[PDB]
Amino acid sequence: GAMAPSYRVKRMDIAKNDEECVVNAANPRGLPGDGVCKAVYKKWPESFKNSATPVGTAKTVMCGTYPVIHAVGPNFSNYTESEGDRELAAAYREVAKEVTRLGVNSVAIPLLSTGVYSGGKDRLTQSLNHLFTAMDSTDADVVIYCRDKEWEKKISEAIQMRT
Ligand SMILES: [Cl-]
Ligand SMILES: [Cl-]
Ligand SMILES: [Cl-]
Repeated sequence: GAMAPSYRVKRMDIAKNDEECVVNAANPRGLPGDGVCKAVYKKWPESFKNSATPVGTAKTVMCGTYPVIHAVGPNFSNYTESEGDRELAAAYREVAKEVTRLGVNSVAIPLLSTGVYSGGKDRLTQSLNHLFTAMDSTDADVVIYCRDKEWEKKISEAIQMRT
């Protein structure tokens, strides 16, 4: 476990993370994809061997000894708001199980379903709150990765408001 488990946010490419494992914002088919998924494919391509897994699940594949947790959020283009919200919660719960099983002291994590799976809506708060519900019972240091300057400020504010 971490000595004083924390949340932090950084605005940079998650493929350059300083944590003991990474969460990929994967597609269900284990394809290279776009955005976070394509950065993860370039950095850890070996982790895409048999990485396909259903929506609402996470599947870990090692790249050497470095764990890549492939977490499949719902595409809100296809899911109803109700069923998508349930699957997005479930994906983060499966991430927390994997992080616990691996015994890591730190994890790098993107906001699932906030990019091309957002169905054209701002889901910062929805996705971050499901991240917190799952990860609050874990003792890993959690480092959230984002790319937008305004999102960095809002995630930082949300972390600080609980402390
Ligand atoms: Cl960067
Ligand atoms: Cl996405
Ligand atoms: Cl972002």
